[PDB]
Amino acid sequence: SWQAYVDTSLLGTGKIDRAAIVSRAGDSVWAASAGFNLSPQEIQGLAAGFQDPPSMFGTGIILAGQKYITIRAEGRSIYGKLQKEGIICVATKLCILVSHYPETTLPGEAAKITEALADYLVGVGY
Repeated sequence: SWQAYVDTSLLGTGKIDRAAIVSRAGDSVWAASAGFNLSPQEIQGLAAGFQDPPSMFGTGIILAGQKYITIRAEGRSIYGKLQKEGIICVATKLCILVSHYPETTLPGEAAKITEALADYLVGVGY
């Protein structure tokens, strides 16, 4: 199930404290952790971001009512920071993985985990 990807594969690592999985088309949310509510408008915004990554630097990344400062934006990867926490968004063929990390995990760690899960899902065909 998609929820198992959130709970077991991302939260279960101890490095990512909130997560969601959403449609690449920005039409729906397939799975999400407790409290981490992404609105239709937010997922539509994030989905549009992957289609024009440089634009994300001007807008920032708005998810769960929070605006993060964009530090990376390319066709597959949109990363942000807010103080010592941050957010890693990675697009697959059919979805976008969204991972939040706390101050205690290296940004490289959350990125590596989330990018790897994305690569897995691409290899599987998603």
